[PDB]
Amino acid sequence: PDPLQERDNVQLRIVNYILYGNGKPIRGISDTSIQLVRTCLVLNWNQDK
Amino acid sequence: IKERDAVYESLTYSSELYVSAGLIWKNSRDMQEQTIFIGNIPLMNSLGTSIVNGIYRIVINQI
Repeated sequence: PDPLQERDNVQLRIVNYILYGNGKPIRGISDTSIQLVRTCLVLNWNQDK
Repeated sequence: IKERDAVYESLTYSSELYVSAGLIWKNSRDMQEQTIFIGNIPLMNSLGTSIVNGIYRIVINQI
């Protein structure tokens, strides 16, 4: 983070979606625990209307 | 098989295509990968013929 930054076209956004679908529970492995909530980051150029 | 044998036993001289694929069963949510043998594609001798079922075959051009 810096005190001076200039406006730029690139638009970094983060999308966090549920792993499995609602209402359907998948089998859980004994060795590896399930990941209830996950997060991801996506890079999309700003788009003119 | 070698080309000569193919003519002797009435076979077709060909080549095998193996390609990789993965299926995620809708229920499973896990990945299995193998290379499937899709099939056989015929091969040409330099002279330009193909041996198919024991017969020398040639493909003509069209205008």
